[PDB]
Amino acid sequence: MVPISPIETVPVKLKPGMDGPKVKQWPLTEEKIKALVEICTEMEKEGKISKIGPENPYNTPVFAIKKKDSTKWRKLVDFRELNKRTQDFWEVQLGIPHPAGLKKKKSVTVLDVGDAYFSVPLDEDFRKYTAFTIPSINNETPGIRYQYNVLPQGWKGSPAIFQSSMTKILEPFAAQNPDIVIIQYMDDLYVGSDLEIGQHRTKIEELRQHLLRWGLTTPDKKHQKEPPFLWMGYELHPDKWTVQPIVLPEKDSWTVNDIQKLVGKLNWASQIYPGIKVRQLSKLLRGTKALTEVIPLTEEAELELAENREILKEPVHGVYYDPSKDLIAEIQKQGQGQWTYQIYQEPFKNLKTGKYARMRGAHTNDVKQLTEAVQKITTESIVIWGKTPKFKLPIQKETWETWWTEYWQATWIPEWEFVNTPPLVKLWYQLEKEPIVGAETFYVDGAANRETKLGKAGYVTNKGRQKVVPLTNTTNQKTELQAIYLALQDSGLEVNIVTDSQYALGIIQAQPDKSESELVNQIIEQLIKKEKVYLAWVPAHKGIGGNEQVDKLVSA
Amino acid sequence: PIETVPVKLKPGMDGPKVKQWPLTEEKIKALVEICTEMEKEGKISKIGPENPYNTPVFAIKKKDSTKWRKLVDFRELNKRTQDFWEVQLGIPHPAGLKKKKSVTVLDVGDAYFSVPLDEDFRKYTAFTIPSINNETPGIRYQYNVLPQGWKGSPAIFQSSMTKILEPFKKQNPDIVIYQYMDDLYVGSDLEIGQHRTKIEELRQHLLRWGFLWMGYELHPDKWTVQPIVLPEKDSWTVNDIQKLVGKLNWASQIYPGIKVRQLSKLLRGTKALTEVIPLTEEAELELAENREILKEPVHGVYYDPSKDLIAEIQKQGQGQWTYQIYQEPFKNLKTGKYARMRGAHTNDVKQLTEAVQKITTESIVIWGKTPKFKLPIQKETWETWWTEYWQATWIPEWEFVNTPPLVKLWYQ
Ligand SMILES: Cc1cc(/C=C/C#N)cc(C)c1Oc1nc(NC2CCN(Cc3ccc(S(N)(=O)=O)cc3)CC2)nc2ccsc12
Ligand SMILES: [Mg+2]
Repeated sequence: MVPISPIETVPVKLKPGMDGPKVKQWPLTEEKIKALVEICTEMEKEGKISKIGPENPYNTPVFAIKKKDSTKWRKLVDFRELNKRTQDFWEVQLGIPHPAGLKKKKSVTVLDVGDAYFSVPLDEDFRKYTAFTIPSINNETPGIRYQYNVLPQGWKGSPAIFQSSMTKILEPFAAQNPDIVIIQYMDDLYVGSDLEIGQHRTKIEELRQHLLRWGLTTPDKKHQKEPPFLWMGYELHPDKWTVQPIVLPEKDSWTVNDIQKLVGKLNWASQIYPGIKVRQLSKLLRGTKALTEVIPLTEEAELELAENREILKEPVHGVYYDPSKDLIAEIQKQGQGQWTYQIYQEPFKNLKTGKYARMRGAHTNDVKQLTEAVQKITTESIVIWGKTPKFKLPIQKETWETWWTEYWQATWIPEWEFVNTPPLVKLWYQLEKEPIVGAETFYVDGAANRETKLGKAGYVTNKGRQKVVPLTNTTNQKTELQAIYLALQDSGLEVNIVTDSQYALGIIQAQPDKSESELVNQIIEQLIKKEKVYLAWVPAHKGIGGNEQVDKLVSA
Repeated sequence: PIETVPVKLKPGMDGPKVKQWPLTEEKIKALVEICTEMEKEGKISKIGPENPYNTPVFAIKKKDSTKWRKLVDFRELNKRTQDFWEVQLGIPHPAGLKKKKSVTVLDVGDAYFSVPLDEDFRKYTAFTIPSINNETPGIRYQYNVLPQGWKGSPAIFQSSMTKILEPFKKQNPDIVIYQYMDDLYVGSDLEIGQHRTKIEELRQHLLRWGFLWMGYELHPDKWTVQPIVLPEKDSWTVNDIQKLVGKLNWASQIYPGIKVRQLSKLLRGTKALTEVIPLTEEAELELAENREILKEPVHGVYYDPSKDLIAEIQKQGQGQWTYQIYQEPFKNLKTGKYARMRGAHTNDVKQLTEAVQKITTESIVIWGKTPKFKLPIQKETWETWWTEYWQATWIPEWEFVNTPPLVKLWYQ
């Protein structure tokens, strides 16, 4: 007998105050009981479970299940109640590697560690909570009662404790073999390296020698998968990676969940297929929870889905990461708040792709959206590669300089250069900092009656130009914007405008180029037509001329 | 110091479960080396999957330094840790620190590593060194000793600190020494010349009692509420008068007796914005009376140590930033203005991050606590970048301003 080290046991507790499960065993057929007795008998001789006396007051129901052609019975212990009462664990399997961050590996071996799983002992003081009972034939004897000595499959802590125990086991081997990489994927262990096949195979044999120290035997996975590996929805080829095939289904009738798995396939495909768009398909969902509701595709969603078929016509592949070369991210404006990007090191061979959609808001502009896209790509790139990429953006250096030096908020984009790929992001208007000499001065105001929704909007100017327009079904805020719109409409290319509307200032000072309010959009279109606009604010009802005169005109 | 002080969380509160944010490769490598040697020195230990808690960690470089420093963001654990009435029901904040001519700040956080942490509480200090691209599981640690940046560390260590100082303290009984978290604020009313020696003899005083060579020095003779000033002009345009009346209308929320009636009547009619308006002497008198009102302090402004301090910041352009500290609107306890933020003439966010740290430092000196910031920046931009320019060992709270305040013009 060769002495083997024990696997260090993880201490486990129930949630504070809670006790172990006490669930009654359901009645079974005689044939199922006979099946469960044989299964547990062999499990017992393998050390997985152990018979217990009648003092244990806990119980978890056990079942017997079959399969179609598999003509045997399966054991199943339903630990749902115990899982509700078990402490939380550090789930160390949260995020997976992204293939675009992986580096080429000449050779990769697959090891089966499924039987090493049962060498992981369960905390002695917790075993009592895993008790279960095989009912007896005809209920004429006491049921056979067992408890687990190993990590039960289906128990809350089993995946985290298993992977943590293997990682601790493998830690010295990985650290003293820096020229190999090891990761664990369910019952599979994958070992890659750039060594010639001779030295690689040696490292594998050394790994088996290392795992024997804990009594773990690791044969290579049966029925060797020849490349590519089907892993986490990807195809990992020796020099390329891509998602598994994306197949858009043909349909003349789509309901809201046919589109929601369409959105998921496209969202999945968008990490390598460039230019994928999903807004017009996603907008077709918002306010419904009944998934069988057939919704007609808009003409804009058929167009969008058609364009996605054209990008999905041919498989495309991403390259793996070369740390010796630069990391570059390039962004394009797509329209309707949508943006796409490619991350690459050499031209025309993308590591990955992606998309960004503008946040929900009343008003927005392209520069703010481009900035948000940059921050998202920055954060994703630090996750995948540990560094910020160099950016190529469709915005002139002079445009960005004007924006951030005048914007009321602090803002920042990391190292980037202009790429001349239309449509270019630009500033569509810029208000003046000082009043314009020789330009007509419009004093604007609007008012609406809260109960009747009747209102007025208008202006008076230093040249005696005047206007008041009556309005129905309106609010104070809308009439204040209307008044500004009228002044812009009726003035020459340069104009000074005086308002008391804090609401209108707050909108315009946010520098929107698009809005969900058609009135704001109309104001934006007027601002684009002007050469110079100075917008000045004054407090209301303080006797300021021009403003006091127009306030009288519009306040009934 | 073998006896650990028992520590608990607030009633009905679990430990922190804060996600670790992504780190660059060079910050990960720095944290690996730092934590490897901390583990060798017994300050931290590896932990298992039965610990589900987490507090974020990153790496910084302190002022004028190139050695990486580990910074733990204990903000969540701090608000979940029991209130600490140390050995007293409290230390009254030294109201004289903000009056000294010179205050040097000394990083004494390394002293915390001499005191072991309550073994039942260690699990709540769990943190994770992440790996790039999730290619290995994060390195999980917990603290065995008082960690830098934790609320309990200065409280539990203070009795040990009171005695380390008091030989120095009775030598120089007019030197005010104040402790906030990992930092010691040593203020002397003597000119810089022998202040540095007095800090250096404290610096060697401590090392004889079991450092970091480093100290940033402040001069709080400055710290007041900046006055509201009005323009002094010989010719006023309609636009000038309009801006003045708007500023005075805003000031009238703060000061009693501000009047704009006579100044408004100068704007009787519908005049071009650029037209010059001669001031009547009624308007001049009214303007003069407002000037006088704005010379006096604001009525009934008092610090209430039970309420939060609020700090607002405005970007004024050209590297200039204005800020106000208050607890109640229009009752400013302190206002200020900054210019020429070092090492960032082309980085708004770096400038804002440095402004936040300097305002927080001022707030520590004056009140002994950090303010809650209202930051003029989008959340996603701030969150992506502020750790890149952070140089302090504490971290305040902040919220984001998404609508442009009209009042930026009035602090202009
Ligand atoms: C090593 C490994 C394997 C898999 C597969 C699971 C399945 N099912 C998944 C991950 C995340 C792995 O983990 C790492 N993988 C890499 N790189 C990869 C390795 C695989 N190749 C593909 C390939 C290579 C060689 C052959 S071959 N010629 O041997 O047949 C066939 C296919 C692409 C890059 N890098 C790292 C770094 C730290 S972990 C880790
Ligand atoms: Mg009005």
